[PDB]
Amino acid sequence: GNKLFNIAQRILDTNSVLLTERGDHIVWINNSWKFNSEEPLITKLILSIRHQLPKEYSSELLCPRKRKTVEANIRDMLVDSVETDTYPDKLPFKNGVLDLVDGMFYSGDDAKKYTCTVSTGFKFDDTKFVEDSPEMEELMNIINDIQPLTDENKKNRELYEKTLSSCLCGATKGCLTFFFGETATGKSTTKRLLKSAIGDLFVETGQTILTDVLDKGPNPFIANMHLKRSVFCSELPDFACSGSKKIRSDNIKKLTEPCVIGRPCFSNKINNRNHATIIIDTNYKPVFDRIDNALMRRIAVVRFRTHFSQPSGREAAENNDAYDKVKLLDEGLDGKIQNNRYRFAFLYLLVKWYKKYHIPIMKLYPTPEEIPDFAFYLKIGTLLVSSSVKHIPLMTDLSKKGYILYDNVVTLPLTTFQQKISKYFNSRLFGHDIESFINRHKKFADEYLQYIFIEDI
Amino acid sequence: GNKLFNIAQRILDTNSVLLTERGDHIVWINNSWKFNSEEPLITKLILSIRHQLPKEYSSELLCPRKRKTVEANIRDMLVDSVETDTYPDKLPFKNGVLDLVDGMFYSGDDAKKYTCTVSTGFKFDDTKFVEDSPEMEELMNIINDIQPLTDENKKNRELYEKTLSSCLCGATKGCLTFFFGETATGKSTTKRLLKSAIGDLFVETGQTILTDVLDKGPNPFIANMHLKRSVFCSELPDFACSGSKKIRSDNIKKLTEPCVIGRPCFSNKINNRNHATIIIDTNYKPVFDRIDNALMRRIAVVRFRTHFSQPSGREAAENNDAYDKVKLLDEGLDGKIQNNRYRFAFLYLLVKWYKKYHIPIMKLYPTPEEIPDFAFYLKIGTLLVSSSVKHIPLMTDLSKKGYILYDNVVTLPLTTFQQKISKYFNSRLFGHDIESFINRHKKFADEYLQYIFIEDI
Amino acid sequence: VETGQTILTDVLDKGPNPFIANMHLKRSVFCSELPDFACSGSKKIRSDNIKKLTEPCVIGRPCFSNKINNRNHATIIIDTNYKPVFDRIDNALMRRIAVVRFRTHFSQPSGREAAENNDAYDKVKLLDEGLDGKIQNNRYRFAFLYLLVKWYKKYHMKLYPTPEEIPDFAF
DNA sequence: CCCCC
Ligand SMILES: Nc1ncnc2c1ncn2[C@@H]1O[C@H](COP(=O)(O)OP(=O)(O)NP(=O)(O)O)[C@@H](O)[C@H]1O
Ligand SMILES: Nc1ncnc2c1ncn2[C@@H]1O[C@H](COP(=O)(O)OP(=O)(O)NP(=O)(O)O)[C@@H](O)[C@H]1O
Ligand SMILES: [Mg+2]
Ligand SMILES: [Mg+2]
Repeated sequence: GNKLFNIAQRILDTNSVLLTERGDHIVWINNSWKFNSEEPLITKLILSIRHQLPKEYSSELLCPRKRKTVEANIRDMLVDSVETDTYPDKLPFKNGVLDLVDGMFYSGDDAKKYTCTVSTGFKFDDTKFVEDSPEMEELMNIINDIQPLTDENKKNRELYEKTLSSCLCGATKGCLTFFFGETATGKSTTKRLLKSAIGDLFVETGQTILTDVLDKGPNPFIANMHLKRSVFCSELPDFACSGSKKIRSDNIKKLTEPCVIGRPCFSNKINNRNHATIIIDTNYKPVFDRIDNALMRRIAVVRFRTHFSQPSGREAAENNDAYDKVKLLDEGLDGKIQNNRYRFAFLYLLVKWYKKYHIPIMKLYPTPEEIPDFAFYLKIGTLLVSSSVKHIPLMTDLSKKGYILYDNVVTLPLTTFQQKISKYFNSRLFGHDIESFINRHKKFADEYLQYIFIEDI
Repeated sequence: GNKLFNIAQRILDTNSVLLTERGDHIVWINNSWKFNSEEPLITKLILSIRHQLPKEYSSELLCPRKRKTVEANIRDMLVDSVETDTYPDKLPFKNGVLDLVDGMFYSGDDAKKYTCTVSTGFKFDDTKFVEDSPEMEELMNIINDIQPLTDENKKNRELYEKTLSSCLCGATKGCLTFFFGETATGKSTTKRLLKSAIGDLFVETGQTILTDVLDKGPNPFIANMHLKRSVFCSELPDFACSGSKKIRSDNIKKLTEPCVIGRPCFSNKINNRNHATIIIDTNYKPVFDRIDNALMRRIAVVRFRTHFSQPSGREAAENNDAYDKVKLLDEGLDGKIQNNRYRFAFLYLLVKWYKKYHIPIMKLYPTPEEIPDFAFYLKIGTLLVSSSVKHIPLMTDLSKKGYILYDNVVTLPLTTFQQKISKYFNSRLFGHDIESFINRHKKFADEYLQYIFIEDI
Repeated sequence: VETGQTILTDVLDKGPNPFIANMHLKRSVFCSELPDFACSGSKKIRSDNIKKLTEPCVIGRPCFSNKINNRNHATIIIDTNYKPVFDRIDNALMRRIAVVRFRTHFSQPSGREAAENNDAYDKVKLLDEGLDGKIQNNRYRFAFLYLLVKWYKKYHMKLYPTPEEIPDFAF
């Protein structure tokens, strides 16, 4: 009774082909879920699975025509969709899934339950996923060189560890991180170590995702981040020189959301799932077009302060205040990392840090005090208090301080506000910021401002 | 004779395949109407419906080639189009349709009468659609935190509810709503809750639909809005720092019409039905290039004024006038909502609000007062009116007031008009607006304005 | 179909524009709610578009199309309250214009006395509220069609210029 | 379609 339909029915009963909500067909081959939009892999699954069927059914699947017929039947059978990539604490490899909470490695049907449609791209080797090894010792020395274990670097080192370990989580993070340092401090070394450790879950993009409009037309540079767990942007075009495009704060806000809008070439899929830790490597501090409390909530900075130099340039490097430590450059490290020598040692370190910093919830917090741009605003937040009903009685002496009440609200005229605020910031140094604050928060009635200096109280 | 033609005739008689006005082919599979432009579903329907046909006819449908022949017959037989999505009070699910007027869930042929070709994408559960539940108390607490039940917030809160309930109606709305507030006020929480509640009827788009030419070319960002009952745009590139493209009033007007123009890749359907409540998440009020009563009549604003902060930054949050209340941030809420914990509780709340605000006709009303960009024009309503032929005798005092009789109609000079305007408002903060108004109302005979102030009478 | 005032102040070729393209075989077009020209500082009425739009063909790219020529059958009527002052006055606009005069006043009883004294309004009547309700019912559909057919038969055909009807065409 | 413009 239509042998080929029966074969398709059995293959469907195995649950090895699924239809996803984006319209892709994912197949379970070699202990991983795979898909290829440009070329479906269903006939590959049919050929591979021919060994699990009766003897008479297997001999039909050696003809490509019959495999195509079975594929047509399977495509007509799949009507409903499924959801994929819903477990944030599972690390998919090419031959199984690693449980980050437990540490157990699963294969076969154990790994199949988590419909992880992405993977590192390499096989998990449990012989190399060990704590004691010469590779581990070399990597420990390298890491302690890049981020020393001193008391002045404790917070910075902890933030470094937490940011690197968050690249294993399949969830949406609320902060973008800047690896900030001078030249030859180990930022690219860390980037390449992470890329080696996490394989295909890592991606590099261009700066257009920070300075251009994401929707526009086709944009693979934003559609390629779909389901990635780490996104790297490098070589910030510093903006001290005139004409440089600033970073769009709305781009930051859009990149911090669970879904990002953008499509590739020849595609109608306009929304991409955002699971990525976004890191920007820079020698210069960022400059944004507009500054507000929404942006100051999504920025963290890690600093690199160890210089690796040739013997000729060491002495001068010792007289630079951008460095706290000067070491000798090792010319064989780049090739060693390019060969994936520290892949599993760094993976073990990342898993250990994930355990360490995953008190029930792992959350990335901002560091607004590390950005000079924000400085002014922070200082303002420590100087002024919004006028409230509790300040009405204080008017008794507020008049002696220059305060004039109006509509039951304490206010200070523009001239008085300028006189009082010139005592905290240099007019030339903080001209644009002070003017912007005045314009943004100035009232009218002759201009008024609803703020009281904490010192007067 | 011609068994396959007879099978196609029977399938056509079942009424499970229809041709829409745009030319879509909609099929009825698994208790829902479905269409996939770039992936026809007629052969899936043939395979699924083979069971209703006689015994001899069903065995022929196991061959993909025979199914393709039957599909060719069926689509040659379909000459007349039908009307779809004409009931705005039916909510379609993956297994039936819910009546919003009464609250009865239909399945099978009962749901088939309403040709609802879109659905939430998930199955309606009767057990979880309950008024009392542990999740309902948490949802009520969250919603009350975001929009407190206080007199000062009464009216605003209602608008909130109304807008949210309007996401259930399958009709065209005449307003665009702006969710306005400072950072960490619950706007994105509300958006995620609504997305969870209404599934696939919710869509997210880019800001291009607000600041670009809708015609252009193949536009998936507009083609994806077809038959959607909720469209969200986020992160307006505000204009505090001037230099960004403004919102086009032409797009605002095109987005309130029953039909929109936009076509996907590899498809020819430039016509999309507009059922969507359009909501914009912003930290800054909008600014448009042109202001006119046509644009001023389709804008509404909802305020968010509750701050959720960590204990470290709470005290400062208590001295900001942008917040009426400060709460404690919960780090588990995001993951709870992302896992669809409050899907059915929020659906029940939305249905209750729909019943409450759907007295015979539900309508969305603009709130032009909130927008400051519209402020000056509004003052013109109380500033001056257009003189009629009834202001002849008044000129007896008009000469005393400054106006000079001319053409038997009250009129004012340019300098006199400027002097009179100076009384209502100061040109220091509105001088450019005064100049624009003078140019707009300029009349030349040596230019005079035939406008009468209300106070003048 | 009705058209706005954008066409009278914008170029045709430009980029993606559906308004001009949808004119294909469309049998009428009215520019309504005109941007009164008395507003100094606003762009004046362009005459190049007036001359071009009357051509037997229409040049312009329909959205998501690849043809820049379309049939032009629409009858062009521009309805406004203010006099037209062309941006540039030449022989083309002088010989390619006309004017229709309306002097019927629909005024409410409250404002009838004030409205009647207006010189512009010659006959003043009481506004009929239900007429709009009768318009949407399409009750005057066949009657209007019959009247239009009668007028077309009686008048048949062309449109003569009215240089005197426009003040700016005086000098 | 994208590119191109
Ligand atoms: N212990 C060490 N750890 C890391 N890198 C080391 C170490 N010893 C030597 N190096 C090398 O010193 C150089 C450090 O610069 P590298 O990390 O490549 O770039 P960067 O300083 O991050 N970026 P840039 O400023 O643009 O040059 C590389 O050649 C490293 O391989
Ligand atoms: N009761 C509560 N109601 C709403 N959000 C809450 C509540 N308790 C904690 N939160 C959290 O507080 C945070 C507020 O952020 P969010 O909901 O995105 O606000 P927002 O106003 O959209 N922020 P922003 O884009 O910066 O202006 C989120 O982590 C919420 O989950
Ligand atoms: Mg480098
Ligand atoms: Mg938000």
